[PDB]
Amino acid sequence: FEHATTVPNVPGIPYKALVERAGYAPLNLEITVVSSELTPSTNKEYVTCRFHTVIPSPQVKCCGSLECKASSKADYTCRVFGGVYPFMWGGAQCFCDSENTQLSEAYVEFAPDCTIDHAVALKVHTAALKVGLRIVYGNTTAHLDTFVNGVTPGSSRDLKVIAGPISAAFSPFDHKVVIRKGLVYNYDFPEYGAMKPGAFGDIQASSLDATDIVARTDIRLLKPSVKNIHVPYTQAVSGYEMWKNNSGRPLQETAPFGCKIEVEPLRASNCAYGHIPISIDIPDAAFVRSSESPTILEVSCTVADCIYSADFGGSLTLQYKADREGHCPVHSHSTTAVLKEATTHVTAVGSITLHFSTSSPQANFIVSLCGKKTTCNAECKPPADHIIGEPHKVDQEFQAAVSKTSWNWLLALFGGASSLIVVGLIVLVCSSMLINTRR
Amino acid sequence: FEHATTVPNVPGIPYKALVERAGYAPLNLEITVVSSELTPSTNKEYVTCRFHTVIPSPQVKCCGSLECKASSKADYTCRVFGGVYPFMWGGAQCFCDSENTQLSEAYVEFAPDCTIDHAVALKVHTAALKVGLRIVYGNTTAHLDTFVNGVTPGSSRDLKVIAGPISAAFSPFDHKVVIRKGLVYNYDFPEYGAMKPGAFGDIQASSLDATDIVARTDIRLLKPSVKNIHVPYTQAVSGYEMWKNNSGRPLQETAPFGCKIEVEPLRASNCAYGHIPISIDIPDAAFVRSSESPTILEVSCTVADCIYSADFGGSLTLQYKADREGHCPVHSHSTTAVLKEATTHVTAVGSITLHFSTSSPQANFIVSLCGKKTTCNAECKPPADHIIGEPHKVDQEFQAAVSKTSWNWLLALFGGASSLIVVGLIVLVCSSMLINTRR
Repeated sequence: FEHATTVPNVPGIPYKALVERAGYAPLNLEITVVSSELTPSTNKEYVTCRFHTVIPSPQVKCCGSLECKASSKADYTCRVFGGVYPFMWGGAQCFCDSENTQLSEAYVEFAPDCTIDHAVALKVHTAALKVGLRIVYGNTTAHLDTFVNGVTPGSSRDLKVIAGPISAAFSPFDHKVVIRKGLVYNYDFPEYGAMKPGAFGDIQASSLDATDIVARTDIRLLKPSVKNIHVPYTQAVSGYEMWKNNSGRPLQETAPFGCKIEVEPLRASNCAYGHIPISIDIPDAAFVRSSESPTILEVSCTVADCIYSADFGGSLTLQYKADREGHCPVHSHSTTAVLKEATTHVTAVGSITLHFSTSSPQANFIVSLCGKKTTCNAECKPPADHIIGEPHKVDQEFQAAVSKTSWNWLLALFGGASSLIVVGLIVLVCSSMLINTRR
Repeated sequence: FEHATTVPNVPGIPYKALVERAGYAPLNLEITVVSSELTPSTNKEYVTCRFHTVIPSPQVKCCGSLECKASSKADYTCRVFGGVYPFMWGGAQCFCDSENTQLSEAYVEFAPDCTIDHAVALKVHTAALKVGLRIVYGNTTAHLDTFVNGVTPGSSRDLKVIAGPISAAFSPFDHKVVIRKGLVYNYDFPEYGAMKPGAFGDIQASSLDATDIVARTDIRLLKPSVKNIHVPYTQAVSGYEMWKNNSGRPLQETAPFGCKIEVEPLRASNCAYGHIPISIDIPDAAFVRSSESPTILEVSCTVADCIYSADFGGSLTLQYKADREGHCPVHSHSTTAVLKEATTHVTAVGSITLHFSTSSPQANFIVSLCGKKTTCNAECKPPADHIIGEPHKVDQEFQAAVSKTSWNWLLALFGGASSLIVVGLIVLVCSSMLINTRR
């Protein structure tokens, strides 16, 4: 027996259903999304951090002439200066003081502490949703993990479940993401090679230990002026530090739909949105024919005080006549009414107290016990409490929250105009026909 | 001095231009796409190969009953059977002829040869193009590698180039790709976990040696039926072999635009399509004032026999009168004409014979020598050969790819009708005027 439902993607909130086989007793089913993991596919564009600007020791030709040779270091910069005549401790490191060419060399690398403090740039793609699910049918329960795509099945030893696709796809991540010490930022970054001094990614590499480090930090050498040997230079501030100062709040604190952004691997956990269509192939052994479970004769519903709060703020009683002691499942067949309990011991003759939650000001919902139904009609007051730390267990339906008094008044006011226009038309027709007869 | 051009993305075919700063002599710029690789953003989803069906040794509880457990191994399959009464070599392996419960266990792993003979399933997205470009300006030639996106720059010691964005976006790879031994296939494969037995991807894993292998080979065990011990079983045929047999042609032999597909990393080299905009800031040292380069007093053009084709089949002669001996650049500003030479020696007065190629039936193209123009008009016949092993160096237009004789005939036959209609309107107006005046 294959049963298909549309379970709301709301972790921690059970969904109750009643499989109603044609020739067998109905069986209870409860569906609990224990966990969900929306994980995208990531590729490491590069890793950036506070660059260490390393300046190799300057070299001086005595009074000959040096030349700048091209290298492959990150933002390699080299310059030639004329007569310098450097001083160290005696004060003359070079003879022939004129034409005293000096070479100034500088480049950048990764700082020693970058092994931990570093930002990884990623491009995220279409994200697949995986849900951990607990299903309990009748007396037997099972745990499983499935992929929400509509093709990937889940198998638990008798149970075959097909989940998905999601009704409305959503990915909190933009096209491009940055990861720093577990903090996620949806901040666009320059592409590989497209580097900008003073901005994020002002030093890029494929790995911390990778030797193909590429840098463009806008470093320029300056002519030395003091007698003592030293190479001056100027350089733009670390754009990584600038981004860190102006990083903004991480995605953990601004991801919509209230869900935890985790790393290693990048993913979003317990993240409620839309619905999942799930089809379960219940094993035939679970069912039992209606001749075994007692079938009640007649049942009546008396609704107690009801409040359409976010919790089980309603109660009712079911008075039943039956043939034998049993364990009937109890269900609510309305979309704006849920029940705390799914099954109950049932005697031959008696009554049972039940609890329920709703969201409309009116209750007009169908309860059912060992298959057979009964309407319950009631008026519910607004909830006394303003705020609860518990999510709403149902959703108010389109124009189903209109109370009986409001319905009566609105229908009366519209029907007044409707009656007025029809009597106007019949009066007009009567006058026209009267004139035609007496014309 | 920034000069912007639209270089056609065609490897091996030079693009020639003339930069004309107002107060300085013109300079010749040859721009040659030596190499160009388009690499997409890639991420490994899983690998697959022909499963090795590993079937552990059976166990018999010799006078009792066992229970099958559960494990996380790839496609863990286990079954329990009743009395078996197995034989080894002697004639007996259990007493208790009844109640000889047996356990059959089986699963799948990667075959030892899968370390090389395996397929990798990838998901690709928008691809950035990288161009290796040789630029010759004046008397200086330089080589560069850059990303054609309009922001990523390139620099060669005085040259400063910004290329992109590509005019037309194109990637020869569909959203899902497969790689096997360097052969690239544009195949749609099952998603991670969306595993169908008997087809490609029947086994998946994130790495060859990973222990978290997921597998679904549709393995079903049978009750042993012979006296001797064994574990009968049937299994779906390896879908990897089925895809190998029905792999079709690889993407190397189907990629359009003649794009050579290479692996490690996956990319397409020498992929000619569209045009790339390039802005080059030429160093000020190359330019020279007009007073130094010999300005030519005048020029006359005489075009010899020509055929519009890909090769340099057309020829012309320039009679030049000048004042000093120099090295003028020669250019064609027409879109449908290119020159073999870009810099030619010039004397006080003389003749120079040049070669050129075009694509129009008639050459109506303007040549320029040290900035001074000449509208070369000619009449090119269709070529002799049908097929050349050399690409066309000029695009085919519509406003110019029509013979002047056909232009004249078409215009005459279309203007005859216009003349007829205007004389018709004139005679109608004359008749109206005559009947109005004479009424």
